Amino acid sequence: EIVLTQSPGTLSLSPGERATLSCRASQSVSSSYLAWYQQKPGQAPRLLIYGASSRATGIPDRFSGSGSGTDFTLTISRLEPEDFAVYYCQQYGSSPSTFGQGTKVEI
Amino acid sequence: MQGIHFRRHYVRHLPKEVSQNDIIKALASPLINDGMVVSDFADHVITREQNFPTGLPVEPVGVAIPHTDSKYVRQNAISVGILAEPVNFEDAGGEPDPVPVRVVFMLALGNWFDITNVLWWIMDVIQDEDFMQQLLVMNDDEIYQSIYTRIS
Amino acid sequence: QVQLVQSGAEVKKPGSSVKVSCKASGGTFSSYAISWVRQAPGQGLEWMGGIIPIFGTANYAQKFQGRVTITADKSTSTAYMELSSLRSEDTAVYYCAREGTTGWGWLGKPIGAFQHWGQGTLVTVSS
Repeated sequence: EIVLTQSPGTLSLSPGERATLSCRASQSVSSSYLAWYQQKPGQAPRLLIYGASSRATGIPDRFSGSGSGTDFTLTISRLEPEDFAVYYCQQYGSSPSTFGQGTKVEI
Repeated sequence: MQGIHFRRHYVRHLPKEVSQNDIIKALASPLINDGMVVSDFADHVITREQNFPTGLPVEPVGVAIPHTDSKYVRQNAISVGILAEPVNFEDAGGEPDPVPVRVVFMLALGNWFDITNVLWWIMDVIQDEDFMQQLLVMNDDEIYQSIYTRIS
Repeated sequence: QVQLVQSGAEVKKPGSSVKVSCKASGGTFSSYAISWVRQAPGQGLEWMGGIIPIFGTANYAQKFQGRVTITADKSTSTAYMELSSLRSEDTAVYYCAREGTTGWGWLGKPIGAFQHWGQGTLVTVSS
């Protein structure tokens, strides 16, 4: 199975700053099969990115995804206090779909 | 439908004497030869069709989308088959009325998560009433060129 | 706009089996992939399997293959996940998740990534 290792593990930022999250894959995943999620405590995951670059419906332009092959990166441009939560990366290019361990964005 | 392998040798007119098992085994041959699927791919498509049918009673032309588990596929592909006259397929919706199929879209999908994309593409293709009616008269190359444009 | 309403929480004894249901609404049911994702109390996400209801068979992750049964009822737009031989490890919140569509509302092709999620079904295993 394909393992997704995210980095950093935890990230404390003040509002208005740029957060850069990484998602390293054990193998090459084609850019069309990687997604990013946001999850606040006591809630279901929220889809941010789906085509490695492409944005889900209603998601602001503050969130941006990028990458290819093994390395992928989620970038939050301007951090609002609503953005501080856990962020996961997902591969669905082959069965079974695997998730990252999660990067907690803190204040 | 991104990176779906499709060639001129994946289009066939099957003769008037064929049954559905003959159609499946016919449409799998070009895929098996190129190494797109396992050798016993036809068997698993026949086995699944019995339990979980792929007949779509669409007007004017009935359509079949026979496939199997994605573990039996190596490299993604699709194989089109045109029938001389109607062959009966069981309805995929679960109705007792049969589907007189004339166009068969055999799917060999390696990723399970892009199955719905290929299905959506087929639904859009079989919605075009003009194009579907032309598939019944066009030859092997004319069908290839028409379908190849639709994929890109 | 799609709603996925799951069944209530379950208090199970070890060795038993649980059947969690996901009721779909607001969009087409049979033409889209419905996945089941798990999350242990303070842990990350874990894909168990999924089903495309127009087609028959479910897709399973090898770890769960053998005691997880995913089905879809076309006649009630309800997907199910049945996990057998419940261990203490299986104590987690179980989500049903449906892929999105590349476009506004009900329009466009499917995207694969899970845009819609259920409220979550908490299953606890303890004697």
